Amino acid sequence: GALRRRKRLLEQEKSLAGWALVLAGTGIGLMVLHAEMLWFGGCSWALYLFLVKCTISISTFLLLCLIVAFHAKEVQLFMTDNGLRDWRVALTGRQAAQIVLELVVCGLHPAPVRPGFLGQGEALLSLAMLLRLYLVPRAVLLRSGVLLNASYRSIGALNQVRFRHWFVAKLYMNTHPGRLLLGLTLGLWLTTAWVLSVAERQAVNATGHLSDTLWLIPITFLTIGYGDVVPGTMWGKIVCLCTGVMGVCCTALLVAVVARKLEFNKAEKHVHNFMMDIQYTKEMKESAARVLQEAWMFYKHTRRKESHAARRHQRKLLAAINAFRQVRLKHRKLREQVNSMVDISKMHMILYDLQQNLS
Amino acid sequence: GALRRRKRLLEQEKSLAGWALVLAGTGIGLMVLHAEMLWFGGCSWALYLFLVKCTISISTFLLLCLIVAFHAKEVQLFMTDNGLRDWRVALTGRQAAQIVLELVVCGLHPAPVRPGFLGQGEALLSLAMLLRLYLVPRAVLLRSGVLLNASYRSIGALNQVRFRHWFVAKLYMNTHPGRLLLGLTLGLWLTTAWVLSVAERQAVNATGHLSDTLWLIPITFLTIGYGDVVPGTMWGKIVCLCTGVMGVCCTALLVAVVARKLEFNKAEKHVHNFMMDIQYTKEMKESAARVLQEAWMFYKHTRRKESHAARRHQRKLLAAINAFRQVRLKHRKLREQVNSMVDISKMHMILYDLQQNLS
Amino acid sequence: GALRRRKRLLEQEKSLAGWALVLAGTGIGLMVLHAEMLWFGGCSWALYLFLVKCTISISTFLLLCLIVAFHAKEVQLFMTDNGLRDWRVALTGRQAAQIVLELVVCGLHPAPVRPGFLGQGEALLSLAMLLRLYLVPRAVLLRSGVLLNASYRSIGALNQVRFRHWFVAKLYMNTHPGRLLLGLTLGLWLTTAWVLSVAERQAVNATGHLSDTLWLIPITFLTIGYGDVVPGTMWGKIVCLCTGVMGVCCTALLVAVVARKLEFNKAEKHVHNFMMDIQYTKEMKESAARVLQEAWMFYKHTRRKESHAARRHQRKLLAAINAFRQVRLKHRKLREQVNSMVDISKMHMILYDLQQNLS
Amino acid sequence: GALRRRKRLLEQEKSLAGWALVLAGTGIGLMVLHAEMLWFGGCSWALYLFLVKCTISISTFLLLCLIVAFHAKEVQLFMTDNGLRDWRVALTGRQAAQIVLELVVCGLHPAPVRPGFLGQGEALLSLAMLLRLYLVPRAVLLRSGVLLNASYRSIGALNQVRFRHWFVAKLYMNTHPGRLLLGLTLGLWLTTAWVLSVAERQAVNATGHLSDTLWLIPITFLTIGYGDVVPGTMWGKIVCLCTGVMGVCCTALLVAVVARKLEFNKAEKHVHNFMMDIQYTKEMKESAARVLQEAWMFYKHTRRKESHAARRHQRKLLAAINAFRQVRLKHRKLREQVNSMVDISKMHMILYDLQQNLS
Amino acid sequence: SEEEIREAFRVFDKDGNGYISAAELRHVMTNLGEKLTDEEVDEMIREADIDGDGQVNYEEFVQMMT
Amino acid sequence: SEEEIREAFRVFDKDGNGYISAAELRHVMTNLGEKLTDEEVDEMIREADIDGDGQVNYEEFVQMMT
Amino acid sequence: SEEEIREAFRVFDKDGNGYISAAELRHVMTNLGEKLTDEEVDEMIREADIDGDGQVNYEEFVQMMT
Amino acid sequence: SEEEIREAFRVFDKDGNGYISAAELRHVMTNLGEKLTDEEVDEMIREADIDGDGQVNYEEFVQMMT
Ligand SMILES: CCCCCCCCCCCCO[C@@H]1O[C@H](CO)[C@@H](O[C@H]2O[C@H](CO)[C@@H](O)[C@H](O)[C@H]2O)[C@H](O)[C@H]1O
Ligand SMILES: CCCCCCCCCCCCO[C@@H]1O[C@H](CO)[C@@H](O[C@H]2O[C@H](CO)[C@@H](O)[C@H](O)[C@H]2O)[C@H](O)[C@H]1O
Ligand SMILES: CCCCCCCCCCCCO[C@@H]1O[C@H](CO)[C@@H](O[C@H]2O[C@H](CO)[C@@H](O)[C@H](O)[C@H]2O)[C@H](O)[C@H]1O
Ligand SMILES: CCCCCCCCCCCCO[C@@H]1O[C@H](CO)[C@@H](O[C@H]2O[C@H](CO)[C@@H](O)[C@H](O)[C@H]2O)[C@H](O)[C@H]1O
Ligand SMILES: [K+]
Ligand SMILES: [K+]
Ligand SMILES: [K+]
Ligand SMILES: [K+]
Ligand SMILES: [K+]
Repeated sequence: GALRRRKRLLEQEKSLAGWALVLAGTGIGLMVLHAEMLWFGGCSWALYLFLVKCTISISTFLLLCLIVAFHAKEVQLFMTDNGLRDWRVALTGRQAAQIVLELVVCGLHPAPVRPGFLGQGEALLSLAMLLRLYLVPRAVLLRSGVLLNASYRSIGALNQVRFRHWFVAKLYMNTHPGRLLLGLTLGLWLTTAWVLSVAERQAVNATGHLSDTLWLIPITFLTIGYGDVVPGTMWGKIVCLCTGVMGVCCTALLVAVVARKLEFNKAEKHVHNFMMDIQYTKEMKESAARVLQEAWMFYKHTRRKESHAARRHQRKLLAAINAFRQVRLKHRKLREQVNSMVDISKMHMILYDLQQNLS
Repeated sequence: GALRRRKRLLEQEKSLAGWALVLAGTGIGLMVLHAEMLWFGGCSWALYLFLVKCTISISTFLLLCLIVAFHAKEVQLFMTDNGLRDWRVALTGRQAAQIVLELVVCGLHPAPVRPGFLGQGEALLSLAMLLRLYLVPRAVLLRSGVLLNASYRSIGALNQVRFRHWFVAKLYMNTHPGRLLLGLTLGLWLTTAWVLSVAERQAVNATGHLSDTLWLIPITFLTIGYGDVVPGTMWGKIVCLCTGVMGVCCTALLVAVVARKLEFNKAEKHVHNFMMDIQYTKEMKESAARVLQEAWMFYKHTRRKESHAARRHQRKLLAAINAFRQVRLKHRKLREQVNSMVDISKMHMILYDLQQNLS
Repeated sequence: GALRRRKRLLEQEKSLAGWALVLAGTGIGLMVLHAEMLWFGGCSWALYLFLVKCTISISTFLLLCLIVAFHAKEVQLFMTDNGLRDWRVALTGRQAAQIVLELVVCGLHPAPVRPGFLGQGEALLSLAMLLRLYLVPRAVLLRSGVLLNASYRSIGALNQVRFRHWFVAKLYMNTHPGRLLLGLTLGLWLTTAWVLSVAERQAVNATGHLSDTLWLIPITFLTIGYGDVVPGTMWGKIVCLCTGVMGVCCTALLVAVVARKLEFNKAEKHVHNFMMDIQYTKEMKESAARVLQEAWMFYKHTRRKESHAARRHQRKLLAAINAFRQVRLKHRKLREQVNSMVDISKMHMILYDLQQNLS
Repeated sequence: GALRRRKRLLEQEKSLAGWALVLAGTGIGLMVLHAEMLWFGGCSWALYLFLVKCTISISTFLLLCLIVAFHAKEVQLFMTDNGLRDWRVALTGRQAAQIVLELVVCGLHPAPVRPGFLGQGEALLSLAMLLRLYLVPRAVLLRSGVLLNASYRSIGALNQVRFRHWFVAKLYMNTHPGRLLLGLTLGLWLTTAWVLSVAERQAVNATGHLSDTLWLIPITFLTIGYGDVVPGTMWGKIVCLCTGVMGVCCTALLVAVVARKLEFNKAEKHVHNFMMDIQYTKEMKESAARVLQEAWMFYKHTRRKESHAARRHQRKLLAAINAFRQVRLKHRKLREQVNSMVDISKMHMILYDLQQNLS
Repeated sequence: SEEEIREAFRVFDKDGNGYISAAELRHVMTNLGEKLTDEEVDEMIREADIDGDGQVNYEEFVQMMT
Repeated sequence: SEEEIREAFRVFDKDGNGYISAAELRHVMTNLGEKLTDEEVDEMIREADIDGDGQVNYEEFVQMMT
Repeated sequence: SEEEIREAFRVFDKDGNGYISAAELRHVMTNLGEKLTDEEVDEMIREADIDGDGQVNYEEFVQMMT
Repeated sequence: SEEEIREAFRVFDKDGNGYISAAELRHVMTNLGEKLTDEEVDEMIREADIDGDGQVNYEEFVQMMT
């Protein structure tokens, strides 16, 4: 069968999804290093600002080679899946425009074409490196086991899940909420703080670097907004709006996660229901005794004909029988819920019993 | 039948709901153009400030003609529906007051009756153009298919839905959350920013136009509130309170949308339940082997009479059987939920089987 | 029977709950009038500041008469309910301390014992009038029909609802969310703004009256916090913290209300399910035709032996059969949910059918 | 049996969990007293700053004795539970590293080794006392009855609850929300305010003590952020970020608590369903009468041949029959839900009836 | 609308026989509804009183009303 | 309140026979409840001891208490 | 893909007999789908018209198309 | 812990007969678990090989291990 070859191509796509992510991250890191070296170093280090700037070009040429090699594996996977024999049939028209839109976005490095400011030109090309962050959901989806098993693709084709990026989002968020939601916001704070420090530099008095924006970004993200530092430039305000929008969205995500993580499941409901069952019977006995004591002591102080020291015990008798009726009617509706939990499966078994009992 | 005529009137109402919305939007746009032209142009452009001001009057006369023509179609629809023959019966008394309240609100343009400030009079009439935004839910409701089908009105009369504006709100919000909730807040930011720029102009030093209020409105909406710019006038503070109230309401809407969009449906629950089922059996076998290895190696180092190098394997044996009991009791309650999902329909089929089995 | 007398006492308690609320509100209003008259009027109006100050004493003496008359009706109701004949038995010990704690709190007016500041003494007694706002949940509970019907008290004693103030809270919040949640926050803004204006007066430059605190209170309530005005005194900061805490609680209430008001009920789910059912069959036919056209046109351009103009139609054939399988598998799981909705009651009727069929 | 000894060890662990918490809290209190005494007292009180500093050392030596005595009870409990006879088998390897990590963290007091500032050294050791707050979840878990009953450990081993700290979190939060969530935030405000006052002292002008930070911490916690006081030091900003993160988490917790506390249970749903059932029948009769009056009066004014004074009653007749159909279709779907509530248990009883009826 | 008129009568058909008493037929308009005129109610009794036996079969009364 | 007294006795009716032992009748007030006096418990045994056979039919005891 | 072609024909099999009329077979491509050419539809009728009786058994037509 | 040992063997009892093959008994420790030594596995076969017929009844093997 060809199902051994189809699975074989999905380890050649997993590696080409991982190593492309490595060669994109090592371009972003060298971009950050160049942008900070040109600020802290000036025009004296004009050799290293050529060396790193061409190392970025070598890395992005290797990245542009590790995407054509990926889409070739996808078109071979398409030919293997639907049973074709010519690649010219297997390629689409909109897909071949996605190839060009992917190669252009993965090729916007600041090249070595030619005091510490980047300039109006290359500061946008340097921040266009961050648009490589679409390579991470592809790699996460391929490293997960849902796409990488035809036994999983069978149940997916029975369900029309169709290998969404949103299903693994729901998966990793229902399985590991706190690791994902803790790493994501710290990554957003560091990335957005650095981009804001690029947008606001202020060589006079050093009033725009990470010592200010690492304080301005979480205060915007959590929607505190003291206002001791505010963004000054038109490009800083766009970044400080896109930080607040993500802060509202992450708070709205955290509310739903914490709302799911408070309810009981089946098994914790059972032990809660047992801890209450051993506890209401104690008060069912205690308040019964509290009825029965005053029930005799009021008749005793009545037969002793002391009408002043009997009204107090009649008052406590009324309070005790009120408390006893409260705890009894509270006790029976718990056991009603105990009977309510085992309704469906017991009827499903009793139906199979009474079916065989008819013969 | 008259059900061909009843459906025929609901395309004459859809067009009169759309073209009234177009002639209201083209009045609001010319109002904005006049308010900005009188600010950036002064008293020198007194011809164009008469031309646009009377173009608004022509447009709002066409709007006052496209509402009487709408309510005539509604009263003909009422006569066709309930089987009447005189329009004087078909018209109500409260409806004929709604006609007047609709024609007054759609007629508050700044007319051409008669340095860049509007004045105390016409600045309120210019902002009363925005009260035409009740024409959009009517047009949205008529363009939707729920009112425009008597086969839908039959199921609505079986359900008493009664053609609410709130049902299409729930409909468009359950179908397209992000498009609606993304377009709505941007529309609110632009509209409210312009209204605040009208309320705060400050001809000296230009400290009130859209370069300030386009920053002040989202910072209020997201409840950040830096405070570098604050509203200065009594009319600016009402607008900045009504922005914060809508910001709290849209955050409360976003929380519910993101809370619905995280749970699994039936089909994603099945593939999650299968991905866990192929994964717990691997550990059910692995931890079993981890029991069985130490189970022999402890007896080996016991029979070899080396009591120092046997206690470590006894420790690992206890840890391994603890892990094995954990993974086995974790494995069986998953398959209990697998049996729990197919309870109701299988009993509904087994009931129909055992009914025929009784004969 | 005595159930005609028991219901008769619960209109004498409804009136004594309403008129006590009127005579508490007319004391709070005269307190506000006195506090503002002593500020805007000074020492010249020493006659009216005696007249209003003793009118408050007359009103609070009438209030202290309309509470003893209420608790007498409660102790007569207790004697009628549990069948007693002496009031000395019917009165409790903790209840008779609640009487004293109620009469002290309802008696803290600024009396006429003896420049525009109130002084350290009577400014706390004037704000202790607001502690009369426990008279409103009692009046709301008695005006509601749940306590005022023994036919309702029967089902309440079957359920142990025990006439809670929280049940009518859930009732009025599930029935009328927006009226309650709109009136409550405006009442909180006006009341808390006035109390903050009392706490911060600043006779020099008039920097503490309602023109500042009516802006400071909603900005704190919505958690914006510009910071152009901040509370200056130690008593202003307690009020501005208790405003922010209520703002967080009302936002947390609004989130739950808006989360309930978005889901469908049964009947809107049915018409949504029908609007989708008439809509997926249109695409089930449309995409079938889109398969069938290309299915013949590819064979036509194959038999015509034009292999260049046939691969495009083979590509569209693959896309069309992919779309057709998507819309068919999307179409069948809708009708699975249509079959899923009518499961339980149809089985409950089929069980009663097959029970009689056994004879 | 040994189940009497196993329960006996769990009162020797409850006491050693409580008294260790007391001797940790009395170390934290003396640390706070020393830090404030060295600030308000200076170098003149060099005797008491030696006396309290060595009292802390005596207290933390008693704490380091009350943890070894706890883990000895845990290893004796392990030997009693799994049936061992040598402690060298019962101790683990990772557990014996947890012992060292627990004894180091519980031993970081400022010792008496050797103007009002603490210094760079001992200010971190003094704040490392707060890391003793892991002793409180252990004590809370042991004082709760879920671990302290082998009859509870049986149902826990049937459910694999495994004595989590998170189950008692869900337990105390579902039982007592407001007491826990009210005490916790006040404890966080006082603790975090004091730590921020340590981080920001400013001996000149006294601008960092609790009169500033007790205002700065709740304003950060509720995410207001006026900005009249901001943190000034690098260590103050970490504390003001960790306050805002906890504020977002507690708001996200409060939203879920208030969302659970608004829905009806079974018994409140029944009395709501009865209060509506006695109320819709009143309008079912009232609107029927409103139909029947106009139904005769229109025929009367028609037979009287006054066609002008008959059209008004025909209009009201149409409005009244519209209202009657609305209230009837509203009335029947309530009673449909009344029939919907008693579906499952009645079928479970009717199945047991029809099973015996087959014989 | 005759079906709606008959269904409105059927609310006060506590006997299920197609006839309603003149006591209840006076009390329905008299004690409830929008309003009640004494002369109009007596004229309604005079108009419906083709029988006058204390009970009215409303099925013919609907046809006489329409 | 005699029905409430009988239902409070019925908690300790672990036999379902209408009789309770004097051991349990002393232990209910002695070990639980609000409090227990030794002389009052012995006087309660002296008052209920019209039989004194170690078992009391509480149905007549309710009537003697009320 | 022949199973998908047959399942696409089975949408318009409102008779359940394996045959479809030439009226519906012209109306499916004519009124719906991507587009319709008159000469291509007439040539489709000329190609499928090995019978020409107003009804086509599509099961052999699938094999002739593939 | 002998019940836990038997339940761990019962995972690899795909026959339900109380016997497991020496191939699977070598493959369970060899391919999975913590680790595998070749000489220890061969000595395990030498120790369990009181029969040596390619199949081992593990019920006596549990008793020999404990
Ligand atoms: C989702 C949307 C996100 C939007 C992200 C866009 C981020 C854009 C970052 C701002 C980039 C340009 O930002 C700008 O950088 C230039 C250099 O490039 C710097 O500008 C500075 O250096 C230039 C050198 O040419 C001088 O001419 C100029 O006078 C001086 O202000 C500023 O620091 C900043 O004004
Ligand atoms: C949901 C509620 C929403 C509330 C919306 C109401 C918005 C109202 C916008 C403010 C309108 C009037 O706002 C006011 O405009 C006038 C001109 O009209 C301007 O006022 C300015 O021009 C006028 C011309 O007459 C001068 O006399 C005046 O001295 C000067 O301040 C100001 O800019 C603003 O104070
Ligand atoms: C849930 C908790 C809510 C807490 C609510 C408590 C509200 C308390 C309001 C503050 C009341 C006292 O507030 C205080 O009032 C006094 C007069 O009384 C005023 O004080 C002013 O007048 C007094 C007159 O005696 C002068 O002596 C003083 O120098 C001057 O400041 C101030 O305006 C304010 O400092
Ligand atoms: C979850 C993470 C929580 C992070 C918690 C960490 C809290 C740390 C608190 C800050 C501790 C040190 O904070 C620092 O204290 C020192 C003394 O120690 C003080 O510093 C002051 O006294 C020192 C004495 O040595 C002088 O030398 C110095 O010039 C002066 O500023 C300051 O007040 C503060 O800068
Ligand atoms: K906020
Ligand atoms: K601020
Ligand atoms: K804020
Ligand atoms: K703020
Ligand atoms: K500020």
